[PDB]
Amino acid sequence: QQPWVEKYRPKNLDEVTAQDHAVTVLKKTLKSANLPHMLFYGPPGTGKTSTILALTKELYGPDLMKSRILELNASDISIVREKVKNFARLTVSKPSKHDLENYPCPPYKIIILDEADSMTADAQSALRRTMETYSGVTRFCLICNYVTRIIDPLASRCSKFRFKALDASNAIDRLRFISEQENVKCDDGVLERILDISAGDLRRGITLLQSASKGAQYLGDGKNITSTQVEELAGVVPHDILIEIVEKVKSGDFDEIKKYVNTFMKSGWSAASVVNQLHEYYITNDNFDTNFKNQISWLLFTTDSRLNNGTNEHIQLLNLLVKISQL
Amino acid sequence: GEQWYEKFKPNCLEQVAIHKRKLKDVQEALDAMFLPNAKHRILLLSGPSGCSKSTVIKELSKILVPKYRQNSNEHKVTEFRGDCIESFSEFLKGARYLVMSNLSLILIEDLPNVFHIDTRRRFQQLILQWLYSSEPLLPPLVICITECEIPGIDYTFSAETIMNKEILMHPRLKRIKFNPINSTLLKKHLKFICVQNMKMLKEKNKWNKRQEVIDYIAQETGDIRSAITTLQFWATSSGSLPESTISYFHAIGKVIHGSHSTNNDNEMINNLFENSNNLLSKEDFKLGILENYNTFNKGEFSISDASSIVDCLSECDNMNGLPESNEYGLREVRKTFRNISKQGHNHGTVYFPREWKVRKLQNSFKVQAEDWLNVSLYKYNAVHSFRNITLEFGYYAPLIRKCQSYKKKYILDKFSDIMKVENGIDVVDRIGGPIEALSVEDGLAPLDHLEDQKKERDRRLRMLIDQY
Amino acid sequence: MSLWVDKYRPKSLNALSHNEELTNFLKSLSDQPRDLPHLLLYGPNGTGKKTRCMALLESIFGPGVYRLKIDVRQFVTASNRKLELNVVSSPYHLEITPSDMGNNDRIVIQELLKEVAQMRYKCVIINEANSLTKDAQAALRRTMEKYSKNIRLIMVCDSMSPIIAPIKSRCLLIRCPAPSDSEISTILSDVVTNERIQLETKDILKRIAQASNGNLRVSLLMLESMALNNELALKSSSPIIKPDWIIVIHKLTRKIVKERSVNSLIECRAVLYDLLAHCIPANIILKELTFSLLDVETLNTTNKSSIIEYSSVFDERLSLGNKAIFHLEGFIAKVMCCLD
Amino acid sequence: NLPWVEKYRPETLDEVYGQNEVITTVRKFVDEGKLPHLLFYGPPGTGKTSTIVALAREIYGKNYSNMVLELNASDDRGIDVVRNQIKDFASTRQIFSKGFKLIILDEADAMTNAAQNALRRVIERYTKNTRFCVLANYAHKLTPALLSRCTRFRFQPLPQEAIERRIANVLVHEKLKLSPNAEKALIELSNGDMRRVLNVLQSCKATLDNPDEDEISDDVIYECCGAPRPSDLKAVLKSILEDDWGTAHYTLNKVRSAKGLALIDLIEGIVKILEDYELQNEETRVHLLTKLADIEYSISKGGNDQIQGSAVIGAIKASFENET
Amino acid sequence: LQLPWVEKYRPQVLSDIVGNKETIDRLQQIAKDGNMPHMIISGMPGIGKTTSVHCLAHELLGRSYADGVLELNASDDRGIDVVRNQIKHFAQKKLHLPPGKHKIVILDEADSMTAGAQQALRRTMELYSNSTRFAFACNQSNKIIEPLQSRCAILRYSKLSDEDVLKRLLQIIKLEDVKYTNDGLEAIIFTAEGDMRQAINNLQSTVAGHGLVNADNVFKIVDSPHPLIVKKMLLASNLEDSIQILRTDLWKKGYSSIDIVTTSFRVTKNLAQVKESVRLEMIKEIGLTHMRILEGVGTYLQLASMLAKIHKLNN
Ligand SMILES: Nc1ncnc2c1ncn2[C@@H]1O[C@H](COP(=O)(O)OP(=O)(O)OP(=O)(O)O)[C@@H](O)[C@H]1O
Ligand SMILES: Nc1ncnc2c1ncn2[C@@H]1O[C@H](COP(=O)(O)OP(=O)(O)O)[C@@H](O)[C@H]1O
Ligand SMILES: Nc1ncnc2c1ncn2[C@@H]1O[C@H](COP(=O)(O)OP(=O)(O)O)[C@@H](O)[C@H]1O
Ligand SMILES: Nc1ncnc2c1ncn2[C@@H]1O[C@H](COP(=O)(O)OP(=O)(O)O)[C@@H](O)[C@H]1O
Ligand SMILES: Nc1ncnc2c1ncn2[C@@H]1O[C@H](COP(=O)(O)OP(=O)(O)O)[C@@H](O)[C@H]1O
Ligand SMILES: [Mg+2]
Repeated sequence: QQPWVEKYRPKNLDEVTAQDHAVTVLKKTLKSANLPHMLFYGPPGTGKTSTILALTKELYGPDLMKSRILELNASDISIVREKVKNFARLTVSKPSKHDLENYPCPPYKIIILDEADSMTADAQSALRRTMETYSGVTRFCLICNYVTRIIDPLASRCSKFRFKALDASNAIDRLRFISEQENVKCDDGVLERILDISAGDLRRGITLLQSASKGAQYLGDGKNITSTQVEELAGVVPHDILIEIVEKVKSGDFDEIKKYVNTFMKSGWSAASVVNQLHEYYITNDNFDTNFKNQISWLLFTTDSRLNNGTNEHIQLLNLLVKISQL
Repeated sequence: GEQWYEKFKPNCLEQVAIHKRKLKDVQEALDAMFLPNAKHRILLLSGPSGCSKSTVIKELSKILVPKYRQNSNEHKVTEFRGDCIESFSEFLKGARYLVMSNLSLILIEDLPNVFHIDTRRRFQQLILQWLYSSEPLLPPLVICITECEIPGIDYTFSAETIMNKEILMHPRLKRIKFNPINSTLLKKHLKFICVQNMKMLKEKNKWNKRQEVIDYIAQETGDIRSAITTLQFWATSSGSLPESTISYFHAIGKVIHGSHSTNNDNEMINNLFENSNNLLSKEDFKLGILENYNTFNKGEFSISDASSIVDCLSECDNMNGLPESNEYGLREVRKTFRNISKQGHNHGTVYFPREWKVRKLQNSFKVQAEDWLNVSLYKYNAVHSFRNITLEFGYYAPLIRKCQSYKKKYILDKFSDIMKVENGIDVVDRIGGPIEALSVEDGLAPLDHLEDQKKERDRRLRMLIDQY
Repeated sequence: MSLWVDKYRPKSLNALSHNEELTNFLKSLSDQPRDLPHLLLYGPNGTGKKTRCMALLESIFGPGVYRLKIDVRQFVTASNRKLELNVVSSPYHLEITPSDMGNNDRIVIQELLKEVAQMRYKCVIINEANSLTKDAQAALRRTMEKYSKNIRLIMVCDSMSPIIAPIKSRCLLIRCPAPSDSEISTILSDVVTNERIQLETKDILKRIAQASNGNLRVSLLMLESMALNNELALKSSSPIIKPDWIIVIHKLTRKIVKERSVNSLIECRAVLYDLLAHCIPANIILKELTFSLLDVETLNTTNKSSIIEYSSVFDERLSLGNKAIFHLEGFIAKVMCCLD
Repeated sequence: NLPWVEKYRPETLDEVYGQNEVITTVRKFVDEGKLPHLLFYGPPGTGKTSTIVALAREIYGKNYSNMVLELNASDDRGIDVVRNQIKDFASTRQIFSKGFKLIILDEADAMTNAAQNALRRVIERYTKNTRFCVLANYAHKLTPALLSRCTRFRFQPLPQEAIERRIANVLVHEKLKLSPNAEKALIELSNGDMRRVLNVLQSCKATLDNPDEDEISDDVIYECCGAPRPSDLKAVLKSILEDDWGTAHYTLNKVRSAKGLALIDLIEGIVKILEDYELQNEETRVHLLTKLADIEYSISKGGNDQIQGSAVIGAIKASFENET
Repeated sequence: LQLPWVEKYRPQVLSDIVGNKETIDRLQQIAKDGNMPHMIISGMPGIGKTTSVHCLAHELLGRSYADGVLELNASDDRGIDVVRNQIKHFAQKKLHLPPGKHKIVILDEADSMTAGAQQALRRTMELYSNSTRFAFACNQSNKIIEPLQSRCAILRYSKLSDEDVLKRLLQIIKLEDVKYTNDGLEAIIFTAEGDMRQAINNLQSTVAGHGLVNADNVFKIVDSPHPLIVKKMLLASNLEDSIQILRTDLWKKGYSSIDIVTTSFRVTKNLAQVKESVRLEMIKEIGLTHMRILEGVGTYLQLASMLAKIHKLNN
């Protein structure tokens, strides 16, 4: 059919919730009839892409927009530079009578570079040069998460828009509305569990909800979503297994920890998820003193760094558990 | 000042440096070409330098052109130059008239500026038009191409890149590939040039030691012109003219055993690095150290020093070939071995790394695994991954097949499936051989059975296809 | 005839016997072929992920995917070099293992996927997806974004961590836990009944399953080897045939524990070259050596902790290294020093 | 209108300040009028382009348009296009035929070696007709041949007083108000580069609602430059040093999420702030530097962000434990 | 306006040439033999390759040097056809010479050009082979196609080393009447890195811009990181002083991290008081920092960590 992320995207600017300041500034700029280079930044899944798409749809119109809007991920510099140059150099098509009747179609095109913060300094300098070359007819909208990763020369050329993190109420209401519209039956705590797993990212939450709905449809039972299915889809280890791991670590016996790790590795659960869950459990616990947390932070950091390099999960997990047991 | 090869260029067809097979094939093809209703208009020779491509053509033409010339000399080969200062088209049009009584072989060794795409397109179009010409009477066209590359047209200038597919697979174009001159013919020609220069050789007293150098020349390259030039240079030069293993031995000994002329480690390290950078740049040096450090004091030192040396070598390997990595590794090795040196040096035999043998064994194992996979697919409809073959099916399946074959032989429906094993097309020996140990490569062995193994695998694949 | 490992391999979703929930999920998924998503099965090696993929493909496209053919499709690398990678193909699907290439796996994936798309849909099975390079994963992301309609991906992996986040988001994650000892014993008993192998006691199957360590493939291989070696009559005292390289690693562990000397180090290094010459991955050798050392009953807690530290450090070194011999020798030397 | 970089570009050599040595060295060329090949190198935003343009204007006069061709080595078009343009400009007969022709090439250091040999060849071909002033940042990355074919001129960093007076000049010609803290922050961020100073000032003026009656603040400058605010970094450091784990973790996450501050930037800012701290034990600095460098290296390759932040907090706390 | 110093007084005979003594002896024996085959010269430029060829021409021809030598860049006009035309015009010119001696043509920079035109040059040499002998200059011997190296003889050169660089600098200063000091010559040699052309250019620039040739004066013109500053930073007893030096004299001056680490490694390679263990530990730390920088993290914190590790090592 279609992913629910794009299907339920906000249509107009007024449909964006909990973004009063940025939305108001964007409406003021739209009324001014002068669109400068835009740099949207904020935590993921807050509507930056939705806000920019709504702004374009209110500028060119539903039909004309497809001709004046380009989207690129800015990942992996020659290729993206060539595509941007080709899109910008192309002559703007002629607006139709209906487009001009109700939309004040500006005489320029918009290119949206998502994940702009992932670019390197040289790539950002090349992008700045391209912007300067084609500033007259092209307006850029760089979507990112951290504004500090953009080089100062490039950042100074764009008006900045900060997006605040969505509150739990707005996200839960949005998920509930989507579920009712799509006829999704979920047990109490399922939506909150999805939000917790997604860490407030509505994109990931909606994707997980769609996956859980598909799984329930496949199941053929009452189709009442349960937190266990959500965790299984998200790859989150069950909390009970984490509790047993913590108890074994507290025991301190090397042989028992080794046997438990050997048994666990047969389950197929990822070691990275276990490391993240252990970090969350230990860092946010009031039963451990300052020195214990000082040591556990470094131990977890070292284990995560070793895992990220493509190392054997079994050995790294066993070493981490042995180290924690010895603290 | 005059050059030897120009002085002693071949005069007949018997002194041409080329194998008899290629000479006969070229002669037969050229003779059949001269026939009125010929099948090929362009003869394309393509091969490496110094293969007597144009020389053989000229020698054959000297005798062949008069045979087919019609009633109405020295115009046997109207060669075209690529630096004449559209010329190729004019040359082709002019040669078109060179028929009947104006017969003259055409030779295109020198090629025009074909670097730009437009020039290559023009050349290809002209060749296609010549091949498509309906003129029953046309002059011979011969194109000689020398293959060279520097690892597109820029990368290589072989035949494949010079003309398009339509000309490469043209039904009416004969392509011949030459081979470098063999050692025997080159030696014979060099000794003939000697026999000619006996006078000056005796005057210089180099006749007694010529055989000591000629072989080397014959073993250097198969280029007749280059070999003759080298022989002339050696005969003219009054000095002595012409390693890596000796340098490797000295470097390894200095790194491990240490130098005696200089007592300063830093000075020795800096001088060795400055004098020999290419030798230490290669990764193998590190491996050599790992293979030679144990030789110090015939292995009579504490395990702590060996552990430190190996840890440093691993750290240097992780540095990914940086200039500081080799410096650090060598300085650790020298410092560690200097702290436990008793009085002097025990220069034990230097062993080269075993990595190359391991790589060859791995290649053989991969070939055997591919053969086993093909056999399994074509005899049991089973597909297995390479990792599974290396870990699981490398040992279990050969043992099972060997046991089944032994039972089948002993017997000749409890064992009905057992006797179904076909000895010819079933692997019964563990892939890669027994896992016992690998010995040190004391011998030089700077470096094939892989080609034979691949041929055997192809034969088995064909047999399975016939069965399937 | 065909090996018992392949002879009794399930050929349908109804022939499965372990992980009934996963079987029901696969049956439900096959009931609607049109909306089949991109699947990522992750789990331990030898559990039966490939068998489940084959069963699902048979249920969707019918009993025709089991007829496989091998084709050698050659391509050109970036440096104008001729590369060859074999492809296993069926009339309705194809199987590829880009890990066999290495760093230059993106080109092969791109070319194969584009060619398949150009020609309802076809199923591409990416074997060993966890070992794919990051750029290869990005190319896969591009193909999923573009050619989702015509190409459906079913990727089987030993570990799920290496997979990049976007691929996880765009794909349906399915965990494949290893079979329990009881289920392995039941399968081996069924094979015994179908093969007429006399058993003095039923504990032989349990011991074989325990030795296999959850690997059904290896368990079946041991069962067949022991049955053939014991005149098709197993006994409680019949030895368990383990992989030869495993026994070599055990001998190496015993030698390291007993003799801690430079000459012993050289002999162990030679054994390491011999093991590597048989294409055994360095990481697997390190893991097996470390776990064999940890199983020694004469070592105290401090020695075990030091051994596991050194194993982790040298595994990280292997991941970022080029030559495996250096790191393996360093780990062995460190273990010898700590023990001595 | 025109960007402030070129709007306030010096018109004469007498308007170039902070480079008195090179200015007096080149004041002879305008008098004599014979211009050889030149190579201006130095840190960016020091007046190399301004100096060469002023000298060309003073020498040629009204013929600047037809006797001065300005090109950038990092143009969007291929470097072959730049070579073709140079060839066309040099070969074409001089319309006025008075003196040599000047080609001001900028960002020459960014070229590859082969491009530099090509530029040297082009310089050799048209020595009698074309004069080249190669503008770069550092001379050491240029090939020795090109360096030999050109006369070197080094531009020293602009004095801080010169930047102060130029900023005052811009703020008086342009009806703009800048607070002392904002100007100090702008100078610190620029690091002596006048291009960035002018660009940031123009952007800040643009962002102002009413530029006639509004004053720029340090917060505005930081927002325009997109750099970490010192106040946020100091607050995070204080929370890490004088609060429990829960409070420090919450503060770090809140600041990073609500200010768009990357972990690497936060680490660099904290290191810069701590370099001014007066520590008792010298091992604390070593531990801080090593652990933070390791964390930054790990972050560069990706991983878990929460674990990295907790590692930063724990490293700082453990290192500062040595103080007592 | 004024011509470069290096070109003003280029060596005229092989005796003045220094470095690669075996190759010089081979050139001398070839010259006295009177028969000169084809050459393929390889090596990093600036070590008297072309100058050695012209000196060999001097020793061989003598009075007919200007009438029997042609130096061609092979890419000045961006065309091989014009190069072939020039070669034809030169070789085809009829000039009577004594028996044995042959005209010399130098084709500089043959490594930045494609294989097909290498074959074209081989054909040109083959056609004009009894009158002209070619000396192909290149930076890599393997890059040249196999037929070319088979036809010609390879001459491998290397760097001139600090001793000979200093020697030539002493003669240049003696003839130039330049006031110099030992530290200035040491700085010039350090910046040259074995390149004679770079050393002469640096000396000329220092003499022009400034007066007495001192290390400070030399590096006022070179612009590279000052070795004495890097040495003081590395050997500073207190960590805070080293950090301050790195921040002020190096980081705020715009010097890149890669240049700083390269200079630190070069300085560490040559030290006196540092023990061998300390020297090699410092080399290891510098190498790790270089590896980290090359992978993308070219930040100041890496340099600070390197300095901290070095200071810890000195304790
Ligand atoms: N015995 C010989 N056999 C062949 N060529 C010889 C012999 N003696 C001297 N030569 C000379 O060596 C050269 C080799 O012949 P030819 O040039 O035709 O071959 P080639 O490999 O096609 O050449 P190229 O590389 O120039 O295209 C010619 O100059 C030939 O005159
Ligand atoms: N402010 C908002 N109001 C309504 N929906 C939102 C908002 N922010 C995010 N969403 C929802 O999240 C989904 C994905 O948003 P996403 O594109 O990830 O935003 P961003 O690119 O800013 O992270 C959308 O389908 C949208 O419905
Ligand atoms: N449910 C099952 N019942 C019986 N045998 C099975 C089952 N699952 C797997 N096997 C056996 O395991 C062997 C290998 O399984 P495989 O598909 O390689 O697992 P993986 O994909 O995890 O490597 C097969 O030969 C098959 O006979
Ligand atoms: N020496 C100087 N004197 C006065 N202003 C300068 C000087 N150098 C730079 N500037 C100012 O910096 C701005 C840009 O200078 P720029 O052309 O980038 O110099 P460079 O090319 O040396 O970087 C100009 O508008 C100018 O006002
Ligand atoms: N040993 C030397 N003695 C004196 N001058 C040298 C020496 N080596 C190089 N040079 C100088 O370098 C310049 C060119 O030398 P060379 O390296 O042969 O050519 P290229 O620099 O084009 O490779 C000459 O002008 C010469 O003065
Ligand atoms: Mg020939």
